[PDB]
Amino acid sequence: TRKLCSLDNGDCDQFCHEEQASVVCSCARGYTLADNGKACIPTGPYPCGKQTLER
Amino acid sequence: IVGGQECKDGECPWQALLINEENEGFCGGTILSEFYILTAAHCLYQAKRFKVRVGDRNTAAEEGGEAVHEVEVVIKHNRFTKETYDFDIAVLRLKTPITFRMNVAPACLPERDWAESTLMTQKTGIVSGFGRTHEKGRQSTRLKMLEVPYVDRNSCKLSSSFIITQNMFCAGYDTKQEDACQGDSGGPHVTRFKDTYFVTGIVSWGEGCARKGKYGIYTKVTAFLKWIDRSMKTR
Ligand SMILES: CC(=N)N1CC[C@H](Oc2ccc([C@H](Cc3ccc4ccc(C(=N)N)cc4c3)C(=O)O)cc2)C1
Ligand SMILES: [Ca+2]
Repeated sequence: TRKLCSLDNGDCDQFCHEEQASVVCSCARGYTLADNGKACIPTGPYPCGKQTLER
Repeated sequence: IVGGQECKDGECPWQALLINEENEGFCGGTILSEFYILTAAHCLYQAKRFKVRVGDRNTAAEEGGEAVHEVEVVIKHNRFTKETYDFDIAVLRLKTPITFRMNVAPACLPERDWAESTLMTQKTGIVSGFGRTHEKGRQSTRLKMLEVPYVDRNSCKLSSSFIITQNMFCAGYDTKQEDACQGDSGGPHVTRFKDTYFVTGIVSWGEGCARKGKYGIYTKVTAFLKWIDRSMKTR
């Protein structure tokens, strides 16, 4: 047993969409999915939704 | 914004201001891409013609960073019923691309499922805009942002003296005198999830501002994402 985009959003950085019994993460346009199938990596210098400050 | 906190450097990079002919910012908007700005349908009536300014953090001085762009196409939701304020949403396509920089960045669009749940399940969202700071008071000049908690559908209905439809949602304080106000129409109600900011609604209307007993209401972006991508392709 494994399931639940609930638990802790299935450790997706962004979109969690449970398929069959697998969490399955996805990213917003402008983010590439990191090989670990959980994290979302910015593709461009100013990705959406990130605060453009002295970060 | 009545009783907000200030958008510090780079803190609210998606805030667009819609300025009329005499440079009077009559509404706000949310940057979505290099060409498309999201705003709320009725604002299109407050000027014969307008332009969108991004990068603007303070209305008064031209400290650089501010960049105006002309609108090419205005795609409005054809079902906006002015007397209910239902379907209050419109997409503006700008003529010249917005150049991103510190204080200039698109907010992220979510997806209908994971938006409903997760984003509307969060207890709080953020709202901001160059709009009235007190009701019967001046607009803002400094970009104010305010944390507005999500309010459940039934209480929202029970408080508002006008029918709230499933294209609207309430967020605001019952008694705490803090809330979005006149002149924040079209502005972002964004929700933060793990440092990423997702657009969940746009400032529509509300009975006055910070009014004891009522809440500010926003158009539910979750019901329109498909319509948004329609117009972003152009339809
Ligand atoms: C006519 C009709 N049948 N209606 C159905 C609902 C709709 O709601 C409105 C629209 C504009 C106003 C403005 C004021 C007005 C306009 C915009 C606002 C935006 C945000 C908030 C807020 N509290 N978060 C308040 C606003 C109040 C007026 O001049 O009176 C007040 C209420 C009217
Ligand atoms: Ca300025």
